[PDB]
Amino acid sequence: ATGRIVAVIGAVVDVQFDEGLPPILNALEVQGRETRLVLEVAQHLGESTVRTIAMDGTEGLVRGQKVLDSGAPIKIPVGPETLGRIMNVIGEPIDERGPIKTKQFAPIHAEAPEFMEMSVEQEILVTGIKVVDLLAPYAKGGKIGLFGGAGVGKTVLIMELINNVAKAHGGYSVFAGVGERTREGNDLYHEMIESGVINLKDATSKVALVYGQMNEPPGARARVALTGLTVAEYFRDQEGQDVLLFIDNIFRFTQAGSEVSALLGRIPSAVGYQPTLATDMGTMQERITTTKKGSITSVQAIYVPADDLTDPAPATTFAHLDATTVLSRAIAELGIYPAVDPLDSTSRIMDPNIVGSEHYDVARGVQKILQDYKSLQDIISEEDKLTVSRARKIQRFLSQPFQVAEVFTGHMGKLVPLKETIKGFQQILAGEYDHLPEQAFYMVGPIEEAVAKADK
Amino acid sequence: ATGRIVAVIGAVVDVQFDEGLPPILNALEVQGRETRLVLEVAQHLGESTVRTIAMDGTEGLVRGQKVLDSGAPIKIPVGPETLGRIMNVIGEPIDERGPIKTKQFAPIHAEAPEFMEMSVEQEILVTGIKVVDLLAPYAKGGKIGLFGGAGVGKTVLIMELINNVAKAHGGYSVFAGVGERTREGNDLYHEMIESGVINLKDATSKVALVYGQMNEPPGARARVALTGLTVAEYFRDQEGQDVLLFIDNIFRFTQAGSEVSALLGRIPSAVGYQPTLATDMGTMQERITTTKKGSITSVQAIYVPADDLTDPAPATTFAHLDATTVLSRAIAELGIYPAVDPLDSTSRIMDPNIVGSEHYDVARGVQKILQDYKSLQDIIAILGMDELSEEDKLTVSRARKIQRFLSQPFQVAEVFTGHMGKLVPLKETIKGFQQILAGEYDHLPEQAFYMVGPIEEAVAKADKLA
Amino acid sequence: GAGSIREAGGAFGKREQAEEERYFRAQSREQLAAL
Amino acid sequence: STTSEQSARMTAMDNASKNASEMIDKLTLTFNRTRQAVITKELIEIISGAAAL
Amino acid sequence: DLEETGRVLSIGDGIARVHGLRNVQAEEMVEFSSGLKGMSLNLEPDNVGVVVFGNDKLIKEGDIVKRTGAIVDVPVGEELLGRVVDALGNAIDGKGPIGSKTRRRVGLKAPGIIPRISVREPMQTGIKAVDSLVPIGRGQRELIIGDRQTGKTSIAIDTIINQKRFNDGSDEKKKLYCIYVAIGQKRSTVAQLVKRLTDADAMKYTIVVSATASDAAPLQYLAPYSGCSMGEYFRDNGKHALIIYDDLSKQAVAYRQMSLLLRRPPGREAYPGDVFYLHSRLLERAAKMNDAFGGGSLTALPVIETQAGDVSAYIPTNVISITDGQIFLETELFYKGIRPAINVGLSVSRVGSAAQTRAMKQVAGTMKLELAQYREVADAATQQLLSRGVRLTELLKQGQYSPMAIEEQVAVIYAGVRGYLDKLEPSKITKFENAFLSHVVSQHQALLGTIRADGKISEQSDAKLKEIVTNFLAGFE
Ligand SMILES: Nc1ncnc2c1ncn2[C@@H]1O[C@H](COP(=O)(O)OP(=O)(O)OP(=O)(O)O)[C@@H](O)[C@H]1O
Ligand SMILES: Nc1ncnc2c1ncn2[C@@H]1O[C@H](COP(=O)(O)OP(=O)(O)O)[C@@H](O)[C@H]1O
Ligand SMILES: [Mg+2]
Ligand SMILES: [Mg+2]
Repeated sequence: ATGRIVAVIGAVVDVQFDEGLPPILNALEVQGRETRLVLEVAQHLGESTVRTIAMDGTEGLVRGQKVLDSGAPIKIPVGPETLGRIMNVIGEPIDERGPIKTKQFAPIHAEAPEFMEMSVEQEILVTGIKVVDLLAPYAKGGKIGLFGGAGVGKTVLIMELINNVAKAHGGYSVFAGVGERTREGNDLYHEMIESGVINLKDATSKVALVYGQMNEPPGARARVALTGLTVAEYFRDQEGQDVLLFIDNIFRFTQAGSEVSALLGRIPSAVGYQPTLATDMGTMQERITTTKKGSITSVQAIYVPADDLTDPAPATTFAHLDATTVLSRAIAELGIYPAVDPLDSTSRIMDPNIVGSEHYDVARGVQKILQDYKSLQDIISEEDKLTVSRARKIQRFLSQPFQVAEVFTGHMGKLVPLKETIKGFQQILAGEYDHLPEQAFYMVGPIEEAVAKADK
Repeated sequence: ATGRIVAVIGAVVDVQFDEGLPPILNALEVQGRETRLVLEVAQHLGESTVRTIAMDGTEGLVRGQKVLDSGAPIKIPVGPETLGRIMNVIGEPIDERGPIKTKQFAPIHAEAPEFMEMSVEQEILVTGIKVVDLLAPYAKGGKIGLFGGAGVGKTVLIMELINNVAKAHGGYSVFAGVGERTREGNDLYHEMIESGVINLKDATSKVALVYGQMNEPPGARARVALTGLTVAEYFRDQEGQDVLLFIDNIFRFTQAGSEVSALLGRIPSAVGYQPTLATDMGTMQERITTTKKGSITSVQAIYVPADDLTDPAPATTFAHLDATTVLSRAIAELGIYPAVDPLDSTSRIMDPNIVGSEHYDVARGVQKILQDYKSLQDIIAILGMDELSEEDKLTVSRARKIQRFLSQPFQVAEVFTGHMGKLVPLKETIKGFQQILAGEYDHLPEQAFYMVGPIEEAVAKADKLA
Repeated sequence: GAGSIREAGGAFGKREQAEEERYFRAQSREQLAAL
Repeated sequence: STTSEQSARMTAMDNASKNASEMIDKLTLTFNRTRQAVITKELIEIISGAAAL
Repeated sequence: DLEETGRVLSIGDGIARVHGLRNVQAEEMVEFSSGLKGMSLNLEPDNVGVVVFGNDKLIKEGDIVKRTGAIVDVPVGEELLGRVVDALGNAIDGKGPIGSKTRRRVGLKAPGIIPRISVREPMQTGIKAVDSLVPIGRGQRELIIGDRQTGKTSIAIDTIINQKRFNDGSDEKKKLYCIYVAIGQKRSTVAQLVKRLTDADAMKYTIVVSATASDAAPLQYLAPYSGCSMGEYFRDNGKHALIIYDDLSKQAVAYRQMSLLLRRPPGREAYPGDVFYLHSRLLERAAKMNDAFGGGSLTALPVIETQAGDVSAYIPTNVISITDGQIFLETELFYKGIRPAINVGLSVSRVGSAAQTRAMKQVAGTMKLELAQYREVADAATQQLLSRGVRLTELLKQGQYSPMAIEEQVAVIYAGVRGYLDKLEPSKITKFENAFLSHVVSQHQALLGTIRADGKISEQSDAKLKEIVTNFLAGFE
């Protein structure tokens, strides 16, 4: 069906169809434009008119300009041919490497899996990173809030997670740059190319990039997360994989939703947010889950406005987070990498009924010894020195060298299994290594490497 | 006059009359309903259409349904036959004891008494509660208002006032439950029966009961306070009696107005409240008054939303009361009950010519020492107790003793504390606070004044502790 | 927040003012008598 | 007497700093609540003024 | 046919303006051509406003709307027990259709003053802290209020699991049928909860009504009323039902969304004016009926999530003004390992104290007094109070998914309050407790049975308890 533009107000376009109105959330192609302009239907206004939000700039639009109904929501190419590419919210390649040649397209608007398709048991997603696996593990199919921004190695952690999940579990990754600065998007593209995660020559790329920049209208930045989620949903449902989905930033997803709702003329809720804040976040986050075919685990960079955790956007995001990973600069200044704060990172599955009694006991012992060490640092007896020594060793052992950094530091990349992590920290806690020096646990894999390094 | 429904939105019904548009405030009966559905006219919209507020649920209403004009406002039975009975917003008996066989009916909408009908006498009403009797004494024929947030003790206090004042009362009494718990109404009904105040076997009952509770639609919650007012007004004007009128909660009245102000098509005011908040509240509250034809002593519980005492509804109610008891959550969390804020409760008979210079001076000294302690709170909180002068330490000690002595065990609160309730006379209160102020108990531990009656029980508790 | 304690008023700012005035009325007395 | 006042003073200032930090946390919670409420109130005023046109 | 049929004029903001339906009633369920349903909210002279129970994506302008002729109702009956349904009563567990021959309006009013009687029977949660200090009776509304991840859902699930001992017995007046309403929760969380109940064999008497985070806001708004009607079916037929609303904060958020999309004046925190009535008309339907009306009850456990522990906010104070007491779950106590993290000084039960069993009263009066003294203290008498309070606090901790019979709670609280644990170091109390319980479960079933039958600790049974506690504490570490 073909309609015509009847109103252009900013990034809102009213289009009138003489026949066959398109359903809500459909994609409409504006005709006669140098570049592709997509409009997403949002309301049926009556008298055969629909209101739409624009996915690009609306300058140079004319009333009466023809618009073509596509008969589906925004469809993007899904498949392995998206790995190593960059696409925007409408599935167009923006890395100048030609068309993304897949065999199947998928709409970016789909429903969460039915109640009978949910995995009834929680389980751990093993990342091969010692501090994460031990103190704040990742649930397979859960949401992980990644706190901490610049100067703490967030990008190295993201690339290491991509690489570790590709190696261990055999699942690919998607990276949705919601509200991404173009400078940092270019930087990240090239950091991924250098560290081997993206490969421009062969078909062994591990991540698919989906960028919605900051200079795009609020609708594009609102739907880019669903685009990345659709790529990940293909990799889960059709390949039966354990996909990783990174969303940076999630607060920008909320802000784009707020701007879109304010443009559509809806009454703002509390603190200026969209009245549909919780349902926007819900219809997005409920698709990141474990089905009977695979799973999608989402690491989501969290920004807290005004450092107020009771703000509606963080407080609505926190209702969905199954884990929390806090990258601290104080830990990075201590040379410990990754800079994961071991006392501030939390996990909901850190529970003896899910991770086991042994894993839980080891993690609680590590946490208690670190708390004890900081309480002793406050003032600086007989065993206080023993706890100080063991906690120094625990701190040093939480650090670990990453594969994606081999071209910088030269060292090898360690993917520690979960059993080895539990065993190493168990042994350090039980006093099996009070003779080794504390510098023997720095930047090693399993504990065997610690004793082999103390042999030197 | 027969009209037809043209619009239904929540509790607001637009009804269209061809002949005989009914005046504002009339009652209209909807035709074809199992129970009685009454609509009160609120606006004439032109085009022979009126807007109305429904006294019950509007589910099942159809566009085109017939509506009859009664010709008068909502009329409730008034008389001695309402005593010991429970009636709803429109005067129907809701106690399954049959019809209320009065001889006269009154419209729940009437003009307030004139300026020349006012009374100026200000006798004191001793309640037996130490903090109220000392700092903000109630008055016979006055207007009492109990402010407080959620779960700070408004209902416990109003039931203690029913227990202390209404039991030994000479005249009649009316209790209007406005937007409160229905199980609380069941509790009050069966407690007044088991105490003999309501007598299901003869005409010896002394209390009327009106109830529109928090399950009722906003129209019933908006008019049930007016129904209770009407019963009390009959007992005042037409019998010269001394009436007690207990309202709980009066805030709900205001709140219900808000819920319909949106649907009546009015521009909202501050905090989303009806623009007519103060005028509606005044139109209701000026009927709750003493005249020279009879006296009404009114105890109203006033909910404070989100503990915000500057909210439009309580801030507007403040000007209608002769005595205000402001409960505090901070004081309640310290374990002091009743949680009356001594530096926020006032009265208009706290004047030496009314209460006596001794009472006045004791109350003023108590408030002064409490204010001094409140001033010291900051230095106490950060730098601790050791950095105060000896006079500052002495005033803090005395002020904490007075704080604990302001608490009191209630007879209605035994069931969840076990401690027997104490009823302290006025002279005992003045004497005990006078003695704590003079310094006659600077040796007793401050926990010996907590939850006692008179000062002799404080001395006995201090002995038992040692 | 350099004068935050005395710009907020309250007990800690009213005691600071009193202490300042005490000290400097003492010093103004022991400065005038030495003139 | 020294070593008794230099430790009592240390403990007193420790407790003072603890109480100050506790009050700071409470006041920060109150501040965040109040600023959110102020933003919402201004928004409601603007929306109510715009809906009257 | 513009009398039983309409055409959608417009759709957007979750509300469908429909032309026609001149015979539709207010609050009547209509049905769209795409299979979706809606409630006729606003009847206007020229159109009907319809609240859609689903996604607007399914409705286009010009779609045909038929009317069902029935005010919004849900199926009720015992055929719902063991099923997971959505907010409209449609099965979502894939076990076939609900074979219900009775329907009930979701918007019915609560019983008035006369049909009720004061709460007298105990609702056994199986949690020591609740059953001893915050007792709940059948017909009560007890609020579970707290921050995120403080254990509220765990308390509700422990209650549901605990009702298994009574639902297997032969005493019909002691059975309790549970309804769990999930409002805006993750769907994976509800699936894990349903499995947790199936493992404990607690689904055969449980109905789960699920309106999750990806469901339309009208569905999350409606789910509590559907669950409440399913429970009123038992309340009005002489049986006893418990109902958990998990949670009402998310229902308030969904209702605020629906209100702001209808352009209604926002109030405090942009909530509508009738956000109090929203919860009051719902929680008033949990009642205890007198014997002229059957004698059944409906107990409500509304959950409320606070932000940074602020219980002086708008919706928390609304629900506190509605219910019959609350159970404050604190984050400071949860992080310190005290679980359940019940703030025993702020948690209150106004009408449940008259429902406590006699033996639980016998031990819990002393326990409450002693914990209170411990709270006020924190010589040789004050250090004794500290010791007793620490021992009792350690005694109030409890695991997860393992609720206790009332007699075992009585025995443990007895050993605690009578003073037998005053020489045990606190870090061992928990251990002792388990051990002690195990002993009393295997060697002394008869004393537990007679305390259960009597409902009180006889002096014979008190002597037996003293003997058993002394003899066990002797041969303990
Ligand atoms: N009595 C307990 N003992 C040990 N662990 C507990 C206990 N209660 C709760 N937990 C743990 O706390 C975790 C989260 O608590 P829970 O989900 O039950 O409460 P909640 O307030 O409903 O959380 P949410 O914010 O998701 O709504 C549980 O997974 C459980 O592991
Ligand atoms: N005088 C009192 N003595 C002891 N406890 C009290 C007293 N007043 C209130 N409380 C406590 O505060 C709770 C709230 O009581 P209530 O008056 O019903 O609250 P509200 O202010 O909403 O009417 C009571 O259940 C009781 O636990
Ligand atoms: Mg009350
Ligand atoms: Mg929960």
